[PDB]
Amino acid sequence: GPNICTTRGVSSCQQCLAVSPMCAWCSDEALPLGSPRCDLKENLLKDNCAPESIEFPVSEARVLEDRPLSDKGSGDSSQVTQVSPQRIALRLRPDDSKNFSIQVRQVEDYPVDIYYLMDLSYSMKDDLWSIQNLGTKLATQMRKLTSNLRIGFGAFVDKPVSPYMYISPPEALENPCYDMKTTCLPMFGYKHVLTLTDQVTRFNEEVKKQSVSRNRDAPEGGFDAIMQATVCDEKIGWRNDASHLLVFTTDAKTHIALDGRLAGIVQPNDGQCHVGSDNHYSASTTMDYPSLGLMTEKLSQKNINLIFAVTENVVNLYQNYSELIPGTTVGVLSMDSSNVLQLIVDAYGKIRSKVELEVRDLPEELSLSFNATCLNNEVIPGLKSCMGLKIGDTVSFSIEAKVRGCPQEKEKSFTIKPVGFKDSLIVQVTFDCDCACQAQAEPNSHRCNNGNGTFECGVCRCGPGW
Amino acid sequence: LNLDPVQLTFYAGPNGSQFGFSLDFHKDSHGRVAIVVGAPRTLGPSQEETGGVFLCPWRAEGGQCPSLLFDLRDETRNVGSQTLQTFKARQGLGASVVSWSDVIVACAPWQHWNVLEKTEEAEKTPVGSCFLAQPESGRRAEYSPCRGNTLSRIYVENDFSWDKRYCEAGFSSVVTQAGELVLGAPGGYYFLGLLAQAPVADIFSSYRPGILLWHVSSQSLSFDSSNPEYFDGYWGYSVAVGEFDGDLNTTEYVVGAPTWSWTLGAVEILDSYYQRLHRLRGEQMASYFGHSVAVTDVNGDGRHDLLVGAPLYMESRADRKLAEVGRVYLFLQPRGPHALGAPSLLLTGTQLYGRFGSAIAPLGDLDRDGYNDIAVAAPYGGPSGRGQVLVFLGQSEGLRSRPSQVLDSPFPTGSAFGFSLRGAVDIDDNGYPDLIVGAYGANQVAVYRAQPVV
Amino acid sequence: EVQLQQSGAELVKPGASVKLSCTASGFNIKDTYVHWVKQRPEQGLEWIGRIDPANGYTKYDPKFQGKATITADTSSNTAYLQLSSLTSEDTAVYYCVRPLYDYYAMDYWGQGTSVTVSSAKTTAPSVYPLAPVCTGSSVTLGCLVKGYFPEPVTLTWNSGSLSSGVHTFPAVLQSDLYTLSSSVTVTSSTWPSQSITCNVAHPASSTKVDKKIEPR
Amino acid sequence: DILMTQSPSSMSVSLGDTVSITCHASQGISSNIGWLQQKPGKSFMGLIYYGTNLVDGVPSRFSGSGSGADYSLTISSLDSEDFADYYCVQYAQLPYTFGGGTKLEIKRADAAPTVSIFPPSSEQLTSGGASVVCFLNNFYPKDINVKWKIDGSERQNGVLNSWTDQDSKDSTYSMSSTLTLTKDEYERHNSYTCEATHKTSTSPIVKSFNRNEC
Ligand SMILES: *[C@@H]1O[C@H](CO)[C@@H](O[C@@H]2O[C@H](CO)[C@@H](O[C@@H]3O[C@H](CO[C@H]4O[C@H](CO)[C@@H](O)[C@H](O)[C@@H]4O)[C@@H](O)[C@H](O[C@H]4O[C@H](CO)[C@@H](O)[C@H](O)[C@@H]4O)[C@@H]3O)[C@H](O)[C@H]2NC(C)=O)[C@H](O)[C@H]1NC(C)=O
Ligand SMILES: CN1CCN(C(=N)c2ccc(C3=NO[C@H](CN4CCN(CC(=O)O)CC4)C3)cc2)CC1
Ligand SMILES: *[C@@H]1O[C@H](CO)[C@@H](O[C@@H]2O[C@H](CO)[C@@H](O)[C@H](O)[C@H]2NC(C)=O)[C@H](O)[C@H]1NC(C)=O
Ligand SMILES: *[C@@H]1O[C@H](CO)[C@@H](O)[C@H](O)[C@H]1NC(C)=O
Ligand SMILES: [Ca+2]
Ligand SMILES: [Ca+2]
Ligand SMILES: [Ca+2]
Ligand SMILES: [Ca+2]
Ligand SMILES: [Mn+2]
Ligand SMILES: [Mn+2]
Ligand SMILES: [Mn+2]
Repeated sequence: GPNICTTRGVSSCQQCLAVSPMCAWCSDEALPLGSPRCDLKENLLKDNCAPESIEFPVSEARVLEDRPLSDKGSGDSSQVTQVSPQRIALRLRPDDSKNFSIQVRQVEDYPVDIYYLMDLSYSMKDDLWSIQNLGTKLATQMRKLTSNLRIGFGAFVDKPVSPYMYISPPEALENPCYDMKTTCLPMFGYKHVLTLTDQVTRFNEEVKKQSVSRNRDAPEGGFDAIMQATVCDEKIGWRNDASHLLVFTTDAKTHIALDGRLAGIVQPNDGQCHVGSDNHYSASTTMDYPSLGLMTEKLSQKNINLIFAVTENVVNLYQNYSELIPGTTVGVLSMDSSNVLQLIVDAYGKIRSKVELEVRDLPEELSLSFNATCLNNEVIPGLKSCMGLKIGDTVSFSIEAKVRGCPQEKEKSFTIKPVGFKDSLIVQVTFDCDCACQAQAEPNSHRCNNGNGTFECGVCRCGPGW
Repeated sequence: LNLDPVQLTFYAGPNGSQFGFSLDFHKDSHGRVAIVVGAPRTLGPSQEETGGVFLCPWRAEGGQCPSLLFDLRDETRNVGSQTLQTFKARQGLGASVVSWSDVIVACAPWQHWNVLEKTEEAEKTPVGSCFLAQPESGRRAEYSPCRGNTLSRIYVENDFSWDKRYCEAGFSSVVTQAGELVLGAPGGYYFLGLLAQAPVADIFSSYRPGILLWHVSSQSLSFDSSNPEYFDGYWGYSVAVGEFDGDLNTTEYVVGAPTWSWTLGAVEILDSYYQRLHRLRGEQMASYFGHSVAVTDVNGDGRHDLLVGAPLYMESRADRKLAEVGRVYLFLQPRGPHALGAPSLLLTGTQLYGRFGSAIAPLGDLDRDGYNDIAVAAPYGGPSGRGQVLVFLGQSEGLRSRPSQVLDSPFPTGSAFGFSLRGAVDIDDNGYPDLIVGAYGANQVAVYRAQPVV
Repeated sequence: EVQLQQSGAELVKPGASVKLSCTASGFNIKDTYVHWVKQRPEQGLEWIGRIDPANGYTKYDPKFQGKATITADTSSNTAYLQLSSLTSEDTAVYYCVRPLYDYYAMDYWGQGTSVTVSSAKTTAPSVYPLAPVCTGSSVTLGCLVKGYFPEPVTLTWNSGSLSSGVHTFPAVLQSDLYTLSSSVTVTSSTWPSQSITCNVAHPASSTKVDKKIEPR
Repeated sequence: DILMTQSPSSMSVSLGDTVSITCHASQGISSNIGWLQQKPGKSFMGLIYYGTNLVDGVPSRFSGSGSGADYSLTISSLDSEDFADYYCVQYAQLPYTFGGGTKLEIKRADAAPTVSIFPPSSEQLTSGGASVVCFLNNFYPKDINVKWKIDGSERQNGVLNSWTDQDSKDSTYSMSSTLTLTKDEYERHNSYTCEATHKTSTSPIVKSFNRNEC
């Protein structure tokens, strides 16, 4: 019987395929005048259509790269596979929809970078003493989770400029603690101390040579240091294939963007690296503190996991900042940082307990829909993220792409990548809207109104200009 | 709507002087309008940055402006077995300017101060200072309400109570119609923030050069607090005045505290005795809600309305992602004695990092339709990031949600076009109020003339 | 208007203590410094010390360290000067001072509180007539007020009738007691033609004696 | 402490005169000086502060000047109210210190005094005392020296002097000297004299009497 393919009354092979994904076209010459060329593939064969002249594309999805998920992230020159498959080919005819799958694994024994960024205002003097053995203690505990560990150290106070800085008497510049009964370092904004290295005893010995300074106002310029520890890739030394942990320890409020105007500083933060050979942030007195949005952009651009390890008197403050910077973790730091070791381990486990899919370069005409399979084979519709995972767990997602109409460009490609992961799934899309018989059309055909038309796929079409 | 973006007027200052960081219209004793411009990094005598002030006469061609000269020499007075010291190096003279009657008030928020008594000292701190000038007569006066002579040890004993050493007075400024100068000092009381008020007439009559420490008896300062909600709140980052209590004899104060309550931000409305009438809380932390405040009646009911800028507000977008664009809040004053409710209107920026809401200038009635209008600056907005100023027209129900006119920066990148604004003054005497826009990054000021509606 | 209203004159004994007061009128005492100054005819003016009533901190000339104690109560808007172990040298007029504009100046002054230290009891004066000796066109009489305490005394002639042409000299301290004198000059035809009387009133002991001048 | 030497101690001047008071310090005070006025029998009023600045309400005829350690107060065209005491005060250092003072007095023509001696009254003698009184009324200038003589010989133990301020009417001065003796000692002698030495006469004006005799 008649269907939407015939009742629409199409004029060409291209218009026939655009009716519904089920329509097919018969380009055969020996076809009755009353019989339609645009019907189901069954009805065309029923009416003795030559099988070679049947245009009927089928939406499919085949894999091109299907490396197996690695059992260990240890070893290798980072030939580790966290996402499977890695690349597929997708074919879609107008208004149709095909579906495929993706596998994501939190690989065991993955390398880790941990850069210790420490408040070194005067109230952290006790804290410096209790982390003098943190490098070796941390190496012992992280050895249970990874075999490629690197650690580094940086320190901050505040912008060394009035009024954050005491500027009188002249003795106070060399020794801010002069009017007490001790000595402390001159004020410094942010200084890099130790590049990420696997020789953990270098952490202990660099820390043992550190000492605190002193400034005037309770908020401290730690956000200046977070930005520099993020964008100065080569100096801090983050590795390409590793988890990046930025441990931020402080016991005070923090300065934010536009605070710098109280020092005469109005130039917005540029998000660039300004730590030279002397390892000090050279724009501290000339460039304003960074904004939360600019920090989020750079932390995401460099795959940095910021960790707010703060004391209980400002936990609520930094927990609220953490909600404006997604992917950030908060832990409660003791008044002398004696618990920072367990804080880092709990944060590292919490960081790798989530898989969250993300899409890049999706065409406008394509819409996606996901189903998550976390825990034990439990399907969760309309979800593209799992939580509560452990190291070694594996999840999967069922994806369906739905195209609207047919786009102009026939070959595009987009990406499915979990947040923070190195690997990704590339989806090479092809929009099969045309018919093969069009590539052999007869322009100015002598079958179509004395050369006033074109003969393609067994019909006459009005040529260009008509 | 009807600002002319084709034929602008450009005033310019020295290279690197940050000419245009602050501006205002100034009328002389004859009503002839000029433009006072602050350039807080103008070089002084010792080739060191001290700031400077310029008084630009109105010329359609613009150009250079003569200086409004002030004393730039550091002062020292040995009195009362003490040594008083002022330090004007990098003080930022012209970081704020304001005009009232035939008097100009230009302030240096980072002028430093110290008091030496034998081996002790008060500590060299930025109390700030304001310079007052009557250009036609040459009269000069100063006002520095946070200068003290208390030594450093005393502040430590009393747990830093009433510590006005880091005031930075003149950070923001405004003058009531009655002639009372109101200074914002965001670092007063150990960075809680304070306000200093004193009649302009009494500042002149009580000032003599060289005294450095003198009493202004009619002055009135706000109060310290032991509430941590005010700690590091920068109360007085921005200031404005208006009528909000229904009593036309009292003048009310509007104060911006953009880091109030752990960087939540706040704006408070007070009487002339600093008693709090209302408090508007920020919507989002670190958005700098209160960076700029503006007072004008936008809906033609005679009751002043309040506008607050949060230039760092991060708008919610798809896929749980935030985007810093900035936001402006409109509060319509209710009929009679009633609290300002929720915002009537929310204007949110479009360009990432554009800082929509960094400055808000009442324009008066631009299109002459009976409703006052405003201009909102996005100093790094526009599709190029060069800066934009957007005009929103008043209506019976508040303001239009979409702009009637957008002014793209005529300056290169980094000019901070729009960082300072000022309108509601007819400078060419054509019957329409005009707009002046500062671009301190380019050391220039642009004058937009309003023309008949097309 | 700025006015400093001090306490009334004091009359105390040596070794005791006294506390002068300086009340602010038309302003808040807390606004400025408050000084205390001592004035004596021979020694002149001397600066005692100051106080900042906002916080109570004081400074003193080391000469007055021990006797002077300056305090202030912002409630009653008053500043005080306490003097202890009083001596005959503490007999002086005491002023409180505050500046106008300059933080360190001495511009506004109170009316001054008189202080007198003496062991003398309330003694009534001894009035003596002074008639000339046994000639010209002008004659001069006199009246001696001796040995009274405390000050002051009111002296007239003929009960205020004879006023012009009179010289009443300041009192002088003569061994813890005061001695005063007064002269008067008229024409020879007036005296002893017309009776001339010396009217002396000492309100302290409440005595109003009158002596008529009789020739010799 | 900083010494303040104020000169002169007094000056005799007339209305409309332009006069100057000076004040020298023991070290530089850099205009940290004030000027004061004390009208007769009244309190103090501020005239100048910080060397030159007029106190609010003070007439413009007053004017301060000077620098370093030498300062001056100047009154152009004296008014009838300007005749009073004037002091300087430094506040460059603690303790604050004042000047000795300067009294402006009305100038007039010289005038010899009117001496008058008075023996003890009968009432005083019957009580055990004896005071001889010697008035010296209406003279100019103020400088005068009294000398008591018992039987022609000078006496200095027991004298009690007193002066009046410049009279409002004639602008002269007057003096009262009193010699107090016991009744017993008063009768050991016969002659009693008070000599007056004024610039109006090289010869001292003498007035005396003799006891018992009259
Ligand atoms: C980090 O972020 C959190 C979350 O926003 C902040 O906590 C909020 O703080 C504000 C300000 O104090 C609170 O606002 C108040 O809400 C009360 C409602 O209480 C209920 O709310 C939650 C349930 O969601 C419970 O925790 C709570 O026990 C109650 O069930 C009102 O009672 C308050 O009204 C009073 O104060 C306001 C001014 O704020 C007046 O206008 C009112 O008229 C009235 O007098 C007030 O509205 C808010 O409840 C807090 N939320 C939570 C979840 O705790 C932290 O302050 C912030 N910390 C830092 C350091 O930034
Ligand atoms: C009674 N009441 C006391 C508080 N009050 C204030 N106006 C006030 C508010 C806040 C502060 C401070 N914030 O923070 C400073 C503390 N500092 C400790 C040393 N720290 C050195 C370093 O970290 O290097 C820097 C931080 C002090 C001081 C005063 C009203 C009256
Ligand atoms: C996600 O799961 C849902 C089921 O909860 C799927 O929806 C059903 O899919 C079947 C496929 O045979 C259809 O027959 C049903 O009609 C669907 N039910 C609906 C749409 O309500 C969905 O297809 C899954 N999506 C992906 C991408 O796998
Ligand atoms: C598409 O989905 C169906 C059912 O949802 C499933 O059986 C099939 O395996 C999916 N195709 C791919 C390539 O995963
Ligand atoms: Ca009012
Ligand atoms: Ca209104
Ligand atoms: Ca309008
Ligand atoms: Ca105009
Ligand atoms: Mn600190
Ligand atoms: Mn600590
Ligand atoms: Mn700080």
